[PDB]
Amino acid sequence: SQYSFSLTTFSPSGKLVQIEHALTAVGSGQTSLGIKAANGVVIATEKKLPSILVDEASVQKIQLLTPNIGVVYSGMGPDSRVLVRKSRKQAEQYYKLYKEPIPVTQLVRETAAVMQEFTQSGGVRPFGVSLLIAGFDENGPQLYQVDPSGSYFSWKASAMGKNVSNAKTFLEKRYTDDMELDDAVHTAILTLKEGFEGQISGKNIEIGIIGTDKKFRVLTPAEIDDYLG
Amino acid sequence: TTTLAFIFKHGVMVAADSRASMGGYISSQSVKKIIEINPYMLGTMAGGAADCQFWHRNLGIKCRLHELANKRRISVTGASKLLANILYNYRGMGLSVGTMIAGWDETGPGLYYVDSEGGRLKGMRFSVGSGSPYAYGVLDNGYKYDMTVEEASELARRAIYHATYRDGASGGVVSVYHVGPDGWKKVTGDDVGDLHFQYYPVV
Amino acid sequence: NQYDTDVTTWSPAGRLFQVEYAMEAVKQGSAAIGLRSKTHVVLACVNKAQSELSSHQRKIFKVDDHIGVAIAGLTADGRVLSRYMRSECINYGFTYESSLPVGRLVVQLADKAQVCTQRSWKRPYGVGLLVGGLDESGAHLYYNCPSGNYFEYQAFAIGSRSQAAKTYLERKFDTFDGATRDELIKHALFSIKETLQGEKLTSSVCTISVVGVGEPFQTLDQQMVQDLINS
Amino acid sequence: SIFEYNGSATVAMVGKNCIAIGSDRRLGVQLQTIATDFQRIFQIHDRLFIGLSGLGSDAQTLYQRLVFRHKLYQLREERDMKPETFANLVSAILYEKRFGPYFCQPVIAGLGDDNKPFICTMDSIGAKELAKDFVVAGTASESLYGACESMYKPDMEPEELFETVSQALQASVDRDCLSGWGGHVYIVTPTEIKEHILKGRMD
Amino acid sequence: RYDRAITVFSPDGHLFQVEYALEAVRKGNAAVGVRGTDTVVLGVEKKSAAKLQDSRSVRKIVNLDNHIALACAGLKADARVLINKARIECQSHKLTLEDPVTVEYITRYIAGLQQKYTQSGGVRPFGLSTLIVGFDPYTDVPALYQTDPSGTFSAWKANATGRNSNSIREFLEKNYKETSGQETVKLAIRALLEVVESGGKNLEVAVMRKEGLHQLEESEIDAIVAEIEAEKAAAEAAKK
Amino acid sequence: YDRGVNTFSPEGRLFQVEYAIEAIKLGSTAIGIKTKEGVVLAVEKRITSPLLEPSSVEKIMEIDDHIGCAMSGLIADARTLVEHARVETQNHRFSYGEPMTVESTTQALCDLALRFGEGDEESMSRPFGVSLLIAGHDENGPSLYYTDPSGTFWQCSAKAIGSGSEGADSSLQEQFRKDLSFQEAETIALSILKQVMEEKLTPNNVDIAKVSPTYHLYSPSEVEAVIGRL
Amino acid sequence: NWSPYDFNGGTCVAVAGADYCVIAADTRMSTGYNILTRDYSKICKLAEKSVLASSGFQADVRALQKHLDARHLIYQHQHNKQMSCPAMAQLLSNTLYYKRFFPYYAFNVLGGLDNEGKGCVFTYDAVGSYEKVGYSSQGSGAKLIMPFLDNQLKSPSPLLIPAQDAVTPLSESEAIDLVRTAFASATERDIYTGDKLEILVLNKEGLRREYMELRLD
Amino acid sequence: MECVFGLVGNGFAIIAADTSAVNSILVHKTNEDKIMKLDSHKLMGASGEAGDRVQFTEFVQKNVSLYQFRNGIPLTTAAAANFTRGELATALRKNPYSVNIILAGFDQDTGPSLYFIDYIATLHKVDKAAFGYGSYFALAMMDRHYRSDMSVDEAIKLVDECIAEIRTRLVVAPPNFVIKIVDKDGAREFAWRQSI
Amino acid sequence: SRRYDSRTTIFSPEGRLYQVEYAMEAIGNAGSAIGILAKDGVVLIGEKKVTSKLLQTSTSTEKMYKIDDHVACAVAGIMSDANILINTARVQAQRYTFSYQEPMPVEQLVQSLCDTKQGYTQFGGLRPFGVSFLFAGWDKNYGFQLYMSDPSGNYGGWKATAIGANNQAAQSMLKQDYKDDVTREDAVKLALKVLSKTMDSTSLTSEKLELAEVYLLPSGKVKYQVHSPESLNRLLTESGLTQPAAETS
Repeated sequence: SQYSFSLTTFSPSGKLVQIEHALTAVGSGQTSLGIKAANGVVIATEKKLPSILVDEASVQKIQLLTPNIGVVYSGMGPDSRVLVRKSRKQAEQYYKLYKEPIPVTQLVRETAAVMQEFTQSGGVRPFGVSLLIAGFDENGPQLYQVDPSGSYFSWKASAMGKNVSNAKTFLEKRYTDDMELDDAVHTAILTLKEGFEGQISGKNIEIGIIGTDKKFRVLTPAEIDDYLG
Repeated sequence: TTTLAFIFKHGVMVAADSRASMGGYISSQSVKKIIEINPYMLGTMAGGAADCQFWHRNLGIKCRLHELANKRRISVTGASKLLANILYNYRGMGLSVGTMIAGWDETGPGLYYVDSEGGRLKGMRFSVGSGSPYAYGVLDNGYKYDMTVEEASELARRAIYHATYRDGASGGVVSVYHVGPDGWKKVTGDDVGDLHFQYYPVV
Repeated sequence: NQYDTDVTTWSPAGRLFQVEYAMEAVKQGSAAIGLRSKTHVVLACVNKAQSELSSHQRKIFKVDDHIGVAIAGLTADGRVLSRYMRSECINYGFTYESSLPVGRLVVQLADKAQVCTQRSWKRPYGVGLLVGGLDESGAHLYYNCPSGNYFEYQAFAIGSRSQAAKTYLERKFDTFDGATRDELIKHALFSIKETLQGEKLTSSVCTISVVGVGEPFQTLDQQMVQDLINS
Repeated sequence: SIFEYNGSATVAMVGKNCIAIGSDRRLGVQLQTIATDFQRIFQIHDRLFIGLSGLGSDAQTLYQRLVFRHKLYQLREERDMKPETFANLVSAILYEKRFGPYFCQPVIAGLGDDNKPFICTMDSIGAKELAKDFVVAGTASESLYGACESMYKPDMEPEELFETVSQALQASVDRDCLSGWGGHVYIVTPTEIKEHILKGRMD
Repeated sequence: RYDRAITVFSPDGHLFQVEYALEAVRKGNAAVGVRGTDTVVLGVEKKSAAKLQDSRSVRKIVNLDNHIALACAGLKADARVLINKARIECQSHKLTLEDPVTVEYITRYIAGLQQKYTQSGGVRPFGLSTLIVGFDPYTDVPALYQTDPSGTFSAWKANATGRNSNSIREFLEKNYKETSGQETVKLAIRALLEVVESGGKNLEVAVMRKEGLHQLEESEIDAIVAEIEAEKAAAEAAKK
Repeated sequence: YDRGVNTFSPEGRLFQVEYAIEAIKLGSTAIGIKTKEGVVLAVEKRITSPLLEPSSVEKIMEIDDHIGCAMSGLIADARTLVEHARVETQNHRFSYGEPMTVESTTQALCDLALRFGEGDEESMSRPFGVSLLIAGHDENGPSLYYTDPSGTFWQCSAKAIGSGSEGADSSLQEQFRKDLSFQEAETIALSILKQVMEEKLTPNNVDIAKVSPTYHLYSPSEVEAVIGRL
Repeated sequence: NWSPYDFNGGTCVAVAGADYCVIAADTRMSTGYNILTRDYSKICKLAEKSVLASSGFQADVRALQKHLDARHLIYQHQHNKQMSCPAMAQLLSNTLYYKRFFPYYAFNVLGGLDNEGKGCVFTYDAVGSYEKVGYSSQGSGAKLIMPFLDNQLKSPSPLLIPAQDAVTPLSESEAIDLVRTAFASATERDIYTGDKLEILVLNKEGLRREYMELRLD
Repeated sequence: MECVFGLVGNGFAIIAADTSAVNSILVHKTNEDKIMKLDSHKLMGASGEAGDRVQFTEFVQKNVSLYQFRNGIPLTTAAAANFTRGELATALRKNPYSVNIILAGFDQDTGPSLYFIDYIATLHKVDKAAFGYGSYFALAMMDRHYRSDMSVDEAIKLVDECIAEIRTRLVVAPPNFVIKIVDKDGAREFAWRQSI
Repeated sequence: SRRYDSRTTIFSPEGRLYQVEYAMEAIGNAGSAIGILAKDGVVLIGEKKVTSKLLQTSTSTEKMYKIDDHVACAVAGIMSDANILINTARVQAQRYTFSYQEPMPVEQLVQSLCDTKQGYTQFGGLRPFGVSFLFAGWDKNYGFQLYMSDPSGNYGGWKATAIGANNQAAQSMLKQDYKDDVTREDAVKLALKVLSKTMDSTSLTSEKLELAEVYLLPSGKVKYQVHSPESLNRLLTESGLTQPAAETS
């Protein structure tokens, strides 16, 4: 079991090609986006299923890692589960050692290092996923993005997946500071509606929001419909 | 067992009895307790006989490999230090080894005392074994740096004889080596049962 | 042909080419003969020195009192396999205080050889052993190709120019089963002569080792085989 | 035993919005007084101090190891570690050696959050003793418990707290033969840190 | 672990990776060593002085031991690893044997280390060719050696490595004589000047006395360079 | 192509072993001749430049008190083999207190030759591009062996390895007489080495060694004497 | 709870001649105070000209005998010749010492003919130390045998520098009778010695085997 | 069994130690020098099992020398002491060395210093130190006469007095002591106190 | 499996390793950063490559990291690998301060990191770290120091050097303008000038920049500090005013 030969080498131009293929692979994933209100954060994604026979309630794309933090993925579904599991494990290690919730930034950094591992280690491909980690903690609301290259950033608002550019420009023109959490929720729902072929419904999209100092909660269809109504 | 060694003007002498005893039994009176490592270097046996034999065989092999590699016979300092390190690696296992590494270097005669504890000393007089204190008693009394080899060999024989006479565990044949400017040689070996009546005539 | 660089790659015809290259390695060895009766095995080998001044390379070997080996192929691998077989015979003697049967040693040897033809980083052995020893059934002769297979013959030959000896034996193998020591020795000598390209046979070209139900393994001396050839 | 190989006395006690941590000042093989200026209290950051009673060597090792972890936390998180979190960290790194324990009895004291005191001492394997009136550790354990139980008050200004911890430590160390030779008391307030060295019995 | 035969035989019996290591050596800074009767000089092409480099904290001619010094040519990144292991061995020999390492011993150790790399699986050969120097203890007779990426080593009266190694080597072959004192430094400086004609601001030179190494000062190198620059013109004018 | 190190060629020959055998063709010519008195060895040093110190270029190395060794091919890879042989011979002395026979040392060196490979089963990744002569004396009398990167060896009465192999071996067969007195044996080896060597035979350009009872590398003064006799 | 050793008694003797070597050992085997068997041979023929006779813990004696036999077979295969006696003695010393920290409970006495054909007897500890001596005996009865052998076969020490010559060497018929007498006297007075006496007489003609009846009780 | 002790003057740090190497009752040697030189400006007196003393002292000297050549700047005394303490403390729980160490040194920007390092690996920068049975007498006498500004004459007088008392009052009184001084010039041997 | 191996650690016929050269190219494509070794301090300034307006910018830094109380670094290249390298470097510094109980001299920290990089450069068949560092710090040994690290695992001390995009233009202007005795303010001004003159856009924006300086507080305490956006605004205005204050003639 040698399996010790980086399959992601440096192309003659200095570019790490396989990571670029991973970025395209997320580029063909369903859209997702996130905004940070001045007093909270919001993340949402489109959850359109190939058939009615698929029970939409049996899986959620927005998942919370710690009661402060939740994540959304774009690209390959199976990889996001790997990353969510590992991030939960690291959060619980931090809590074991220090009896405090892990700060959003630290969780993001550790997940990013996990991402990076697969871009240097031999015998594996980088994760075909990018993550939007929304959290609210002692030093304010935060929205972080993570990409298969393992680099992470802090965004005021962002999107990724199918229909990145249109959602991105929409947010850029429509975003503003001092935006309330509910304004952010409406804005996110509108941005999804922009490119969402078909008609939105509580069973088509997924929303998660963190209030002030409160817990990350994933809106149920019964109330997302109230928001969009 | 009682072995000694001392440097003087014309080289370093080495002397040693030949008794090997377990409990109260004399398993033999003919053990060679001066171990030829090198035409220029002699070790000495004291403490466990198996341990000393084995680790001096290892020392000889290490010295031979060093000579082949570097095309130069290992200096007494290096041999002593190798043995000290090797025995130190076995620090707690309970080895018993005390061995003077007497020899001649390019830089002059050398004599070192090594222990199973990894302790190494360099000196111009030593003696090891049960009859160590008697050997010192006679040796310090007679020793002089200027004495000729013909009487250094007599001092080394008298000291070991006295140790054998007074010590139950020592006796047999006093075997005296001389490690001269070039290399060593067995200058004399005598039977203690005859030495005693040589020194104390029957009259 | 691209199904050829690694052992673990089957060819679409159902063939394994690296293994066949190993099995070809044997054909460059010298003629290792072997012929069996119900009590005796005789391993004869043709010795070819690499020059007038330089001497030949030994090819017959003792594995224990009741087993011998005649290797063909590269010697660097014959040495490892002979050492392994000696080690196994010694271990069996140590545990059970009895001689290891030929057949079981041979099958362990074939397992050892096959193991190398299945892993990416390893390569076949490239030495074809012609084991001849003793069992409770009597004498036995085997042949182990680098492919990991093994066979049992009343007689056989391998190595370069081994077809002539093989074709003599195929004429006379019907007689070996009931043949005495001397007649097997004579058949080994003649089967070697069939290998020599018009040279008169002499003790200086081949060595004959015989094992028997009552005799331990032995390599016949230079002079006795010469005297026998003078008949 | 091994805890009183060196001998120490450390106390912590809670004032209004100030915290005070005290300690002895002497190193000893057992009863030899090698140095009357030993440090058992270490500042890790403003508003957080750790006292490490018990074996001196274990104390130094834990202090240096804790500095490593704390600095790396400051670089990674950019916030000085909060007291309770530091106590949890120390408990974890003490319990990791559950079967090889450090022979230290740490005392942890420091202001934080909305200027709120924190004190706790731990078993040698990290069992924390989060207390609110006072904490005591070292060889003078019982004497410190008595002195502090008889001398404490609920809410105490910085000057009253200083005088009380000082008197408790000194009266409690005078009744101990493995401790004394001065004292080293800190009064930590959300605006000021006063580090006092006390005049003690040098006997 | 990663096992791959990086170094392997070419169909004509050559070790291509070792030869490419040698080429990597060719691209390194020139170095020169000139064993004299009483001193052993070393020199290198660039003293890190391109008008902005802050070269206070690193010298090219490096001590493996107060007994011994080393000049390296080729990749600078590998030089650090090789020098660290050589220093470690210099100390571990004193521990195992009281005697300090003789120059040939440490040279041989470095050479065997390089060979191990050219043959060990899954590792790249060192792209280095070191010059080693020292005074064997109790001998006070200087010693000069070198190793090459192949792992083979040998002593020399004088030698050079790096770019233009050949030209310096011819200069030494025609200009070497049994020097002493300043004369050895003069020869080393001339030998380097052959290729680095921009003398002074580029050379870095050290001299090994029986009592250790010490590296010449800018003023001293400049003095020698001026001396040669005057005397060579004088000799050329006299001859022509 | 990326053929494996252990790949068999279609005619049954390991490729890397063949490529290694090619590497001895580039090495210095080294020649030895057995005789009743003892064994002689010789090898061109190939001193490229006058600066190089001739004495520091050693191509005949002692393996033990009675086993010389003439190295050719990659002299870097030969050192390792001789060091292995030294430790093996000493181990045998340690484990029996008697010298290891010459044929067994040869077989000890050769047993290391084919260990190469990949996959963490062996650290070596490539064959030893070295073919050695082993000249020794033991209970069987004088003996001379030689090896090649194929991990094989065989006793010989006179052999010459390295670049001049073919010419030296032809001249040896034409002249190795089996009655040679050691005096004649060494002049024959030196005369052969003379013609093969491009440079003139000088005391420094050649390295001669006599095994006889005990190994002895001829000093420059001793070499001049036999160069004159030639 | 349990003791990994047992003392099975018996005693071995070896007498080195000028051109031969006589090795003897009784066939009794016992534990505690009850006899296990009366035909347990101490002697093992390790090589064509070596013979190991050992006393002590029987399982360890057999383990050592089989280990040395295997190691000799390996040596034969490698070096294509039969191990000389002194080489076997050195090998036995090293093997005993390798288990320094869990020793064989065997007390060994090698005998045999050296390369030139002179009988040589090596006598061992349980930890490996050994000597080349003209005779020896080890086991339970050894201390009863030594005084008589010493009195009957004494020669100037080999370590004397003005070498003091050598005692008239003893022929074989005399070494045999001496070993007979030694075991007679050892059985009379030792509870662990008795039954038969296997006197392997190595020569230049190859080793024989002789038996004598010791007392049973 | 060994005795060692130190003393910090105004610009020097003396270290003295007995020079008797023994086995059980025999003074195989009385010239055994135990105060090592780590650097041109360091002394390291050690007391403990002779094999462990030598092996640990040599290991520490190896590491000091390795640091010196690799960086070009020698370890400062405090860093050398802390490194010693770290190595000793790590070995403490795995394969303990039984050596007690007193480390002296001089650094141009800090002046003389003397460190106390116990075999338990407790490190302290002491004004005066002592190990072994002679420790009681050495410490009491130093306390009685010690000052913080002693001229090397006064420090050596004090060390001579301590040696005389240690000989007079101990039963294992060793006869020979060596005195080594560290100052701006460097670690050095001051004098040998032959008694016999 | 062999055919899928790129053989990262291997010599090309030219005698140079390809993957490390590709790594230097990757650095060349990354945002620019430069260092100025002043008399009274050391200044690092860096260009935030990604400059979308939705970026938060409230995070203190994206390219410069603190490695210890006395050493900081400015990163160019793949920040994903740079995170790992800075984590290792902080770990190595703390490992020295634990073993020896004192700050780890800068040169040693640089060398340890470079020895980490060379390992990937030489054995194991993994791609090298595509990063390059500028190190700023202070020692008792040598005072203020500035070092530059290649992804080859090679490093050197520089009075003033630059890495990343448009490296060589800034290098040249530093050659032309840097002088000894450059003080705190002069170093800051020179860095801003050379960068903006190397920038595609003049009148730079504080949101697209980072400035950090490791100076020595009056009480001998190495104080690293990264300028807040308003301090960047003040310096940017002063520099955009002083540039015409010199170019007027």
